[PDB]
Amino acid sequence: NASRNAWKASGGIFDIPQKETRLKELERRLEDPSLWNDPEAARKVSQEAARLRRTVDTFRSLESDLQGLLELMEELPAEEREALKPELEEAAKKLDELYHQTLLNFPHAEKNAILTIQPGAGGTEACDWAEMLLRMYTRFAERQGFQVEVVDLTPGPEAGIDYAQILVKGENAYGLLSPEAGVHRLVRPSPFDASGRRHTSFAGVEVIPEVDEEVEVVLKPEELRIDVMRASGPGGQGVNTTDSAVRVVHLPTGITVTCQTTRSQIKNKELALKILKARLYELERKKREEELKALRGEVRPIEWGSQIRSYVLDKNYVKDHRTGLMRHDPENVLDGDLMDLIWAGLEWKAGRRQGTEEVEAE
Amino acid sequence: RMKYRKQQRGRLKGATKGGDYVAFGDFGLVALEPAWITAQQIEAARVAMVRHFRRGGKIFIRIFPDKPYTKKPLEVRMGKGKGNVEGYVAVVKPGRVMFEVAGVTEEQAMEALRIAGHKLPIKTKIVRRDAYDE
Amino acid sequence: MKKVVAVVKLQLPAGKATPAPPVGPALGQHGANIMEFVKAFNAATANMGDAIVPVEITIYADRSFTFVTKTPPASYLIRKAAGLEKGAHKPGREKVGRITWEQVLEIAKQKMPDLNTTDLEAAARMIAGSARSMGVEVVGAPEVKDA
RNA sequence: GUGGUAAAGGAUGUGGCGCCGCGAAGACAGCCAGGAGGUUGGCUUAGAAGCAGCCAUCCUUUAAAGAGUGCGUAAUAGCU
Ligand SMILES: [Mg+2]
Ligand SMILES: [Mg+2]
Ligand SMILES: [Mg+2]
Ligand SMILES: [Mg+2]
Ligand SMILES: [Mg+2]
Ligand SMILES: [Mg+2]
Ligand SMILES: [Mg+2]
Ligand SMILES: [Mg+2]
Ligand SMILES: [Mg+2]
Ligand SMILES: [Mg+2]
Ligand SMILES: [Mg+2]
Ligand SMILES: [Mg+2]
Ligand SMILES: [Mg+2]
Ligand SMILES: [Mg+2]
Ligand SMILES: [Mg+2]
Ligand SMILES: [Mg+2]
Ligand SMILES: [Mg+2]
Ligand SMILES: [Mg+2]
Ligand SMILES: [Mg+2]
Ligand SMILES: [Mg+2]
Ligand SMILES: [Mg+2]
Ligand SMILES: [Mg+2]
Ligand SMILES: [Mg+2]
Ligand SMILES: [Mg+2]
Ligand SMILES: [Mg+2]
Ligand SMILES: [Mg+2]
Ligand SMILES: [Mg+2]
Ligand SMILES: [Mg+2]
Ligand SMILES: [Mg+2]
Ligand SMILES: [Mg+2]
Ligand SMILES: [Mg+2]
Ligand SMILES: [Mg+2]
Ligand SMILES: [Mg+2]
Ligand SMILES: [Mg+2]
Ligand SMILES: [Mg+2]
Ligand SMILES: [Mg+2]
Ligand SMILES: [Mg+2]
Ligand SMILES: [Mg+2]
Ligand SMILES: [Mg+2]
Ligand SMILES: [Mg+2]
Ligand SMILES: [Mg+2]
Ligand SMILES: [Mg+2]
Ligand SMILES: [Mg+2]
Ligand SMILES: [Mg+2]
Ligand SMILES: [Mg+2]
Ligand SMILES: [Mg+2]
Repeated sequence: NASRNAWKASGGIFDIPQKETRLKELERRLEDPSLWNDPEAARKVSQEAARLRRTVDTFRSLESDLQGLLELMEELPAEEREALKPELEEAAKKLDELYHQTLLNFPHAEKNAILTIQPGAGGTEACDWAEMLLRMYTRFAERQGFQVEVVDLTPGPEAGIDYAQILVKGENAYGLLSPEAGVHRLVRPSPFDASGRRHTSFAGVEVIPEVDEEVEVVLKPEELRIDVMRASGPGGQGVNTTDSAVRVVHLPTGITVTCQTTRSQIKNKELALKILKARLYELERKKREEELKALRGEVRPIEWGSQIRSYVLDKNYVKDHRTGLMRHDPENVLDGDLMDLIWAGLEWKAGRRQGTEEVEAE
Repeated sequence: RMKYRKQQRGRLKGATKGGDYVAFGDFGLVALEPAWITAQQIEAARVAMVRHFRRGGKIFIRIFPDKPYTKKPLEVRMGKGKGNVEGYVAVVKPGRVMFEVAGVTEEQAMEALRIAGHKLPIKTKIVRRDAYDE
Repeated sequence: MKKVVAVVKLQLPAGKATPAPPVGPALGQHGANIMEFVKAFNAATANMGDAIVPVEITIYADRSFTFVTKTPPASYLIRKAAGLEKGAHKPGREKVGRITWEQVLEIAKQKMPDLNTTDLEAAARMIAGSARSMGVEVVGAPEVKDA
């Protein structure tokens, strides 16, 4: 375990120098009264000042755990060496605190997620893999200790799955699956090829939380404006001196509907409203899906030029391309061994990527 | 609820049985004037009362709406109103005890029981509990 | 024969601290010669142990301060018993710990070298009373006696 | 200019009856002095010092001063 220890120390270490200097600029800032007489200003001041709580304790606590262990650890099979080992068992649940502080920082990491597998380049073979990944991610959820609700499944032509979708019930289901989007490369002799040669195939994967609605809130009076007016066409003297035309304009969007079918202003206002609803509902509905089209913008590559992590069963080895990391047990990987992988590699990269972007050019 | 259907209006003659005395609670609210009090009106006062003393004592509701409220959809004369538009109401005649509060201080009962009076279509009055019993 | 300027109350660890806020703000926006200032602090906490000492600071006309160290607050003494670092969320329904009206006494004697209260008998209700409105009750036996 | 024709609801309009408490051992008002100590009540909160929100009922100097009325500061002190 000496390996993952120095690793967690390395994570906390680069935090040190950066937040080291970042703290010193901020602290002498919080000294002046002129700084505080700017209320909203010294708010975000005390915010960064706050971040120095999670910064300090990690470095301090972890720094001392490295050294102390190193000493009474090197050599002994019985006495004081096994005395020092379970002192780091509590330090192992303190490694726990560290990891939780690196993952939980997603928009909706904490809530359950929704995974979807959709095959790609590779034909009948490509979809055979889609199902392999289905069981893969499914099987992982069982071990993570999570309930899997399969929302939709659709077997393909020969091999079985043109598409599939799942609901990983639990907590941090999203934060955990989050770094599993993108395509996946799969090399092997094709169980469908009459010659059996090596064939690359590609499946797609995506992931998402869950949310609410907004409909009726809009029909609130003060937002729209209703005009009356004489109708048009037939009515005789009735249509003349009887205004039964109605037009509800939805001021917030300008969108409007007008109606003058019946002879009743009340029955016409009733109708217009009932149609403005449906129109206004579709607009707001699109806007919802239009936000998910900007979540397609978060990542939405093609289908086989691009990859994320290769799985070759020939030479036995998976390879997350995002991290350079490797392995040689695609069998185990295609079963659930993801914690270690996702944890470090995926979280690290994902978080450090967007994080360093945000604090350097975003 | 169950009963049956729609019910005639009937008048609100003198507040004879229209009334009572404070049953439970430290204080209460009495009707000075006859009226039909709607379901909505009731709940309005209730939720008001609670909202005032959050996590508070106990509010009793001595009145209860069981008269069906008929009404016509903007038409003329065939049949009796499909009614029930405001839904239901309670016959409150001068004297009746409508709400009992308990487990709070005067300044709380007074205030809350007053705020409630603002939701009711009627002139009202808040009583201590004298002693007059039976 | 002593020029003062402004009283400023701070709570801190005895013999352990740094500028760090809200201490930074106070003596930071009002100046600090913490060289010789924190030199009288280390001796005033040389043989002295740790706690939540409320040192009643009072800036001087030379922009200094009156660093009169005082006995750590009642909440401090109480959690010296239950081994905590806090107090009950809601003094009433919940009760984190239950102590002795005996222990209160010898820890209350620690409090009288600064407190104004005359006798330790009146200093029994004060410390018990602080423990009252902080989420912890007690037990006693002698009390009044009388006829 | 009520009378000479409106409702919830409001207010130190004015008159009359009634109950309660204070005061010549000095009341109400105004006005001079303190108005305090552990305390900075406990809990949350970036912060939460009688004084955001949550929980609540100590004693001491005294003739007197609330774990607190309202303002106010980022939080104080402040004035009350
Ligand atoms: Mg250590
Ligand atoms: Mg050593
Ligand atoms: Mg052993
Ligand atoms: Mg051990
Ligand atoms: Mg980690
Ligand atoms: Mg379902
Ligand atoms: Mg087909
Ligand atoms: Mg099939
Ligand atoms: Mg074949
Ligand atoms: Mg073939
Ligand atoms: Mg063959
Ligand atoms: Mg509205
Ligand atoms: Mg025409
Ligand atoms: Mg015609
Ligand atoms: Mg015609
Ligand atoms: Mg007409
Ligand atoms: Mg007309
Ligand atoms: Mg027409
Ligand atoms: Mg028509
Ligand atoms: Mg929009
Ligand atoms: Mg392609
Ligand atoms: Mg296995
Ligand atoms: Mg009605
Ligand atoms: Mg007609
Ligand atoms: Mg009672
Ligand atoms: Mg009472
Ligand atoms: Mg009202
Ligand atoms: Mg009313
Ligand atoms: Mg009234
Ligand atoms: Mg009776
Ligand atoms: Mg010295
Ligand atoms: Mg000065
Ligand atoms: Mg007139
Ligand atoms: Mg009136
Ligand atoms: Mg009035
Ligand atoms: Mg008056
Ligand atoms: Mg006197
Ligand atoms: Mg004071
Ligand atoms: Mg304090
Ligand atoms: Mg605090
Ligand atoms: Mg104060
Ligand atoms: Mg404040
Ligand atoms: Mg008692
Ligand atoms: Mg000032
Ligand atoms: Mg502050
Ligand atoms: Mg003050």
